[PDB]
Amino acid sequence: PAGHGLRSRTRDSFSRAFRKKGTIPLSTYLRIFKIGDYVDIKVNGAIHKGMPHKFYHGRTGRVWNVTKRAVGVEVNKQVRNKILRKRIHVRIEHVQLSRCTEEVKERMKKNDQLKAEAKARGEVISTKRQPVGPKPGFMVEGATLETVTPIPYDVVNDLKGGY
Amino acid sequence: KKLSNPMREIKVQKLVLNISVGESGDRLTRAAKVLEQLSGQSPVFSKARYTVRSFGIRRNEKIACYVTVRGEKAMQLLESGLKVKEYELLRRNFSETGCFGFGIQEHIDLGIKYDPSTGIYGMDFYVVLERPGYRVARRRRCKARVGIQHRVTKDDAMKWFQVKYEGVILNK
Amino acid sequence: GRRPARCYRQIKNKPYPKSRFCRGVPDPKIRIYDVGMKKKGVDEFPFCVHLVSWEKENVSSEALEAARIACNKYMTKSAGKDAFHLRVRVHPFHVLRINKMQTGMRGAFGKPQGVCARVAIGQVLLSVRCKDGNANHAQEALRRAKFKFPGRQKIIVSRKWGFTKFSRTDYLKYKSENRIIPDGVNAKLLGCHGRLAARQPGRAFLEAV
Amino acid sequence: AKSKNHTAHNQSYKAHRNGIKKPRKHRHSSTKGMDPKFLRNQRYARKHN
Amino acid sequence: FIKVQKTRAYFKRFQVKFKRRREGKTDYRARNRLINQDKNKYNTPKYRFVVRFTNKDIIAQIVSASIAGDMILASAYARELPQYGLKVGLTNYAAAYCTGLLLARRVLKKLEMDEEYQGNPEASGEDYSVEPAESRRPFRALLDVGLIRTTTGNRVFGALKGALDGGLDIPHSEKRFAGFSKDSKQLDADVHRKYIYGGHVATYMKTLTEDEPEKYQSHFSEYIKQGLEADDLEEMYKKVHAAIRADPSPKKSEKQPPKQHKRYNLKKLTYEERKAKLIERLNALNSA
RNA sequence: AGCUCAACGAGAACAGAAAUCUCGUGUGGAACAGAAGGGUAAAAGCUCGUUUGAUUCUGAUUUCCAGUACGAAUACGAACC
RNA sequence: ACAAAGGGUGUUGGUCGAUUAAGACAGC
RNA sequence: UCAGGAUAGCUGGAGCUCGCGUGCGAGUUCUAUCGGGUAAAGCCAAUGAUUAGAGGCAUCGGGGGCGCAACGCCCUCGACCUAUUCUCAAACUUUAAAUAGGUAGGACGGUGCGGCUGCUUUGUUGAGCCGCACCACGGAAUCAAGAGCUCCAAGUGGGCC
RNA sequence: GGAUGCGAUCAUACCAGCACUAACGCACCGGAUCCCAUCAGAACUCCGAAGUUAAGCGUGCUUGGGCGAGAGUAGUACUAGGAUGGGUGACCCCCUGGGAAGUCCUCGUGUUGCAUCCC
RNA sequence: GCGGGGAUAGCUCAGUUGGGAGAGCGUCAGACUGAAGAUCUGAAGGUCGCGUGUUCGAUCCACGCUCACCGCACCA
Ligand SMILES: [K+]
Ligand SMILES: [K+]
Ligand SMILES: [K+]
Ligand SMILES: [K+]
Ligand SMILES: [Mg+2]
Ligand SMILES: [Mg+2]
Ligand SMILES: [Mg+2]
Ligand SMILES: [Mg+2]
Ligand SMILES: [Mg+2]
Repeated sequence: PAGHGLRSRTRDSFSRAFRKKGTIPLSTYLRIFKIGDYVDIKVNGAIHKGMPHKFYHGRTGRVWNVTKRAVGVEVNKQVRNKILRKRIHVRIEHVQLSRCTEEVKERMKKNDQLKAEAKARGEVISTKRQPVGPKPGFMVEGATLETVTPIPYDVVNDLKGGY
Repeated sequence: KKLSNPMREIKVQKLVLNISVGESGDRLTRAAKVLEQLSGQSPVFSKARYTVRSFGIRRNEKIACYVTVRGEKAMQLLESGLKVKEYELLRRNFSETGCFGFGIQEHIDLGIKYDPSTGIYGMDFYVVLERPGYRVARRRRCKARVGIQHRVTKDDAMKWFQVKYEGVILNK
Repeated sequence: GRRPARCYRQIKNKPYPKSRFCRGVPDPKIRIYDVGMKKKGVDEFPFCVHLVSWEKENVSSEALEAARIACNKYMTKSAGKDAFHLRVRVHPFHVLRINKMQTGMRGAFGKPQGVCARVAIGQVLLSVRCKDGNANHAQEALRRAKFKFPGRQKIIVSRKWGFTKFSRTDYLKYKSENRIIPDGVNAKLLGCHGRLAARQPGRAFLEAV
Repeated sequence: AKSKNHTAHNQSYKAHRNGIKKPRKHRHSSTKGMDPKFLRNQRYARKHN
Repeated sequence: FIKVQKTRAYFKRFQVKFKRRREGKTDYRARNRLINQDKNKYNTPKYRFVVRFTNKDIIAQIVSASIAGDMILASAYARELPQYGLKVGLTNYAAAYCTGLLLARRVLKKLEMDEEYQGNPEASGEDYSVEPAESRRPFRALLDVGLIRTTTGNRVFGALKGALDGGLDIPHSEKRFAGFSKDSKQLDADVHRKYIYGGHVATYMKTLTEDEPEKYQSHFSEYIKQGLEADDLEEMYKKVHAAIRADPSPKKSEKQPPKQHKRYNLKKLTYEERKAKLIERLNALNSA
C-alpha cells in the first residue's frame, strides 16, 4: 500500500537459483525446529504461502513458536532511533537452521575441560581466545634470488591480447 | 546376441483409420457409421484445433473421425486396404520410425455396398509396426526409451511388407 | 536541423538503445561497415593498422559514415580498389534524445534525435588490412579519417596477421605445422579435442600448442 | 510555488543522537501469539505441579 | 538441412529432475505429503506401509523417513510364504492379503504388542479396524500405494485388509475393497471374503477346466504340479493364515557370504591405458 | 485421478503454408482472466469425477506505519464440512 | 572566477629509421 | 492539506532506579556463520539487437547458358544447415566484486537425577515447565567523562552548499 | 562384486552413438472369467509362467556435447579511503586497502542409508 | 518546429477480413449511319513515393526517410 505493493522490487530477491527450480527436496520438510534455535530466512519463490516480507529475507532470527507448518521467528528491525524485536510466522520452506553459533558449545566444553585440568594441577589460566598477534623472529634459508625490474613500456601491449 | 531372437519379430501393433471432413453433421455421422461398420468398434470424433476461414472450419467443431484397431481385425482391414491398393506402395509411404500408411478414395472397395444417401467416403490407413518390448515406453512406472537397435526402421518395415505381403515398392 | 556534436560529445546518461520502450528512432547514417575486398582470403593481407580512440566520448553515426567514406576514397585512390579491406569496428547503438522547444522544463523528457556509439579509451575505431606494400597508404588514410572524429585518436600498427587473433610469427608457425584452417578472413586453430574420426589425415594432434 | 519533495538528510544523525537503543531482553518473554493448545497444556501442567 | 535440437545451449540450460523421478519410481508430491510431519510434533516419525507388486513378487514393509534415507522397521515378501505353505499365486489378491497379515504380525512382534493386539484370526470380508486398548493405542501406519492406479479390488487394498486383520491401525475407507459395488455404495462382505480366500481364482479354474481343458493346463500348470484344486484353495489359505499367526518371526538365512566377490562387470580404464589407446588410434589415423 | 504443452522432423486421398490422423524429439521456447515481474511439468497447465474452505467464532501477526485506522495477506485455536 | 580542434624550420630533451674516411649533404 | 495545524523525530527541565570497573553498554574492529544482483563481465550461454565472410544442401526462390519440355545438366544471387566473426542492453543475463546489511562469541551456562500435563507418541515416546546436586578464572580486541526508566513541555516541520 | 524395494544428495548422476553381463532378481512376456478400463486388454486392472535375454535396468568406451574441479585470464576490469595530485576538459597517475568474469589449457564422469536376495 | 490525412495508368480517383490491379477522362482502332453527331465495343496506358521488416503470399500490415495539403499557441 501507499505506493508500493507487498512484493515490489522482488524480481531478483524472490527468484529461484539458476537450474535449481521445480520440486523441493525432502530435507526441507525433514528438519526439526525448537524454541531458541537460530534460523536464517531465505524466501523460496515457489512457496507462496507463509511468505515473509522482503525485509526479513537474508536475516537471522530466533525461534519463539512452533506450529504445524510454520515457525515463529523474532527478527531485529531498525526503526529510526531504536530496534524493534518484530515477531513473524514463516513457513519452514522459507527458513533454514543457522550456523551462527555452531562452535559456541564446543568452545565452552573445551574451556571447561581446560579449566578443570588447570584446577587439578593447581594453576590459574585464561581460556579466552586471542586475535592473531605478531609472529616471532625466525631464520630463512638462503636460496637463489630472482631480480624483478620495472617493465619497459610498449603501447602495443595496452590492449588485452595486443592490438 | 543375435537378430534371430524370437523377441525381435515385427508385428502390426495397430492400424488407424482416419476420415477428416471439413463439415460436421450428417456427413460426419455417416462417416462414423462407415467406420463403425467397418471396424466393429465405436469411432472417436476429432475437433478442430484452430479456426481457418478458407477451410470453413471452427474451433471445437468435430471436423474428423477415426478408429484404432488391433489384432486380427486390424490385420484383415490392412489386407483389404492392400488388396485395394494392389499391394503397391510408394517408397515415401514409409516413415523413418518403422511406420507406414496409405489412402483410399472409395470405401466401397473395402466391401461395403454403395448407399446414395451415405455417399462416397475416402479414408486414410496407417499401420504402426513394433517389436515386442515397446511397452517400456508406454507403461506408467519406469518409462524408458526403446533401444535404438531394437526399434523398427524404415528398411525393416519395407522388408517386412515385401516378405509378408509379397508387395512391390516403387520409387517414382 | 542537427545540433552540433559538442552537445552530445560527453557520455553522461546510461545506455539508451532502441527497444520496445524506446520507439520512433531514426536509422543510423552508417549502414555499411566493411568496404574494399572484404572477400579476400586471410592469407593475402597480413598487415593491419588500427585507428584507436584515446578518449571516452560519444561518436555519432554521421561521423562514422564520413570517416569511412573518406578512408575508403583515399585507399581506392592510392592503393586501388582491390588492395585493402576496411572495417569499422564501432556500431552506434545509443539513442540521443532532444527536448524540442509544454512551456518550460515541464515534461522535458526528449524524443529520439539520433544515434551514436559509446567509445571507451583504447577502443579500436577503424581497422585496415592490406599487404606490406600499402602500409604507408593505410596510415595516411587513417590520418585523413582522424579529422572526421572528435576527441583524440592514435594510429597503431597491429602485430596480428590481418584481422586474425594471432601474431604474425605465431600464425606463420601454425600454418607451417598445418594447424590453421582458413575461414574467410578468420583463421581456425586446430586443437587436440573433439571426435577423432572428424579429423582429416595429418590434422589430428596429440597435444595442443 | 514548488518546494522540496523528500530527503533522508540529517535523519541518521537525529536517530543516533539518543539511539540506536536496544530494548532490554528479560529472561522470560511474553507468551502472547504462541500456540494456544500448547499454552493451555502448559498452564494445566503448572497448575498440577 | 534441419536445425539441431539438442544444442549446446539446450544442454547448458537443461535442469535434471530428481533421480527417482527420472527412473520413474517415486512420485515426490505424494512422498512429501506422506512423510511431512507437524513441526510441533518434533522428531515423531510417520510410519508408512509400503506395498509394491513386481511381476512375480509382492514387497511389503514399514518405513520411516530420515535425512540419511528411509529406515525399514519390518519387511515381508511373498517369496517367503512357501515356508508357511503358499507355493502358487504369489502375486494375487490372496497372496497380497497373506503378505499384509505377515507384515502386521512381524511388526507387532517387533514392538511387543502382539498379545495386546491380535485382530481377528478369521479373515472375514467386512470392514474391520482394531479396537484401541487401555494400555496403549494401536500401531499406526499410512498406506503408500506408489505409482499404481487405485482401482476397486486392487491387490494393494487386499494387502491393506490383510494388515488390518493382522491388527494395524491403517487409516482407510471401504470404497476400494474387492466386492464394493459402484451402483450401490455398499461393501459385499461375501465377495470380499471370496477374493481374500482366492475364490475368484477357483471360479476361473473351474470355468477353464469345463470350457478348455488344454487352456486350463497351460494356464495353471503350477497349480496342477503342486496338486492344488479349486476346492482346496480356501483350506490352503486358512492353513497359511494359521501358520503365519503361529510363527510370524522372520527367518535368518544360514548361508555364509563368500570370502571374495568375483567381478563380472568391466572396470573403468585407467588414464594411462586410455592415453595408450588414444595414441594408437591417432597414429593409425595419421598413417594414411 | 489421469495426461503433457509450444515447436520441429518423418509419413497418410481429397489436403496445399495452414483441416484430421501416426511415430520420434521436445526444460516449458505453451498455458495459467487482465499490466508487468516472479512461480509451476506424473503441475499451479489440459480432460474427467465429486463438491461449495467464496462456511461460523472471535483473538494474534505482517505489509502501510505514528509502529493509528482501512485494504490485503499470513500462522494458530475453537466448530461444521 | 574559462579556452578548444589544428599548426610553428622558436627552442629543449627522447624514440624508431637511412648515408658516411672502399670519403655523408650544398657549390664549384 | 501546499505561507497553516496536529502527529512522530530532534531539545530543555524535573527527576527516579542502580553502579565505581566485577560494567545488561558501543555510528569500531576480530573470529565464525548467512543474504544480495550493483560495478565489472558475457553473448564463442537464455531473451533482444547487430557486421562480415567460409564450407555444404533442396521434386518445393529470382536469373544466365546448354534445351520444345524433362523429378535434364553447369554457374550467379537469395534463402536454409554447419563451424566462425565485428559490435551492444536502465526496464537482458550464466557468472559476479569492492563498499555496505543480518546473526553469535556464557553467570538469563552446562551436566546428572526426580517431578507436572487435560499437549504429543504404538510406546512416562517426545515438547515445554518445575525441584535437588555439582561444576562454571568471567570465556575475542579496544573503549566504556557509567547504565536503565519515567513525566511535563518549547522551538522546528520554506532550507541551502 | 552386484541386483531388487524404499530413499538422501539432485548431471562427476544428463544427452548421443557403440560393446558386454555368471546366479537370484528386475523385466520383457501369455490370456481377459472375475474386479477394473478404454474408440482401442495400446494404457490401466485382474489371472498366470509357455518363451526370451532382443529390449528395459546395470556396467564399460568415445582425442563426443554437457556438467564439476583446477590453472590462467590477472593483480587485469572494477572498487572503499587520500591528496592545495596531473590535465582546458574528457579522463588519468600515485598513496593506504579489497579484488572479479568469457576465450584458451588440464583433470574427473558419481558418492551413499536401511531391508531382502545371489555370488 | 509539432499533430493529422495523402502519395496508384498521360490526368482525376476506388480498393483491400492482406491471394483482383480496377473505374471516369485522354489516344488509337472497330461497330452503327445515305454521311455525320451521339452511342457501343476492343486495345494501350501501373518501380501502387523510396529503403527495410512480418507473412506461404504485401498496394494493403509495421518501422525509417522523401514530396506536397490542413490545424497549431492565454493574462501581462
Ligand atoms: K580527431
Ligand atoms: K560474465
Ligand atoms: K545474445
Ligand atoms: K509541530
Ligand atoms: Mg494432480
Ligand atoms: Mg505549530
Ligand atoms: Mg545498497
Ligand atoms: Mg539387454
Ligand atoms: Mg566432453
